[PDB]
Amino acid sequence: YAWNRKRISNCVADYSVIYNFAPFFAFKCYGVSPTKLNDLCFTNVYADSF
Amino acid sequence: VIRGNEVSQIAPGQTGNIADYNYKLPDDFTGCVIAWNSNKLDSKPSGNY
Repeated sequence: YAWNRKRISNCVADYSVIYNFAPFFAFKCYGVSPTKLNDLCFTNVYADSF
Repeated sequence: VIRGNEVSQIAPGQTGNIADYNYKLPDDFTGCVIAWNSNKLDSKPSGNY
């Protein structure tokens, strides 16, 4: 009900380490490929944790 | 033998570590992927490396 939203901005993101160490049983992406995340630039990045 | 969460990556077009540097499937692949747990046989208590 009170899920935490964190803004991610002004950083270079290496998603490869997310893959290297990962207890993440479910890794489901909707609008983008997981391996192309390292090849793209983004804004409006938000992490919602609950 | 792979990890439990890497079973999604043995598929055509998949993103991963073992998909890129260990086992690659073609885009036009036909067939079936079978995955089953092997804790009873492929694990040891001190760590099976």
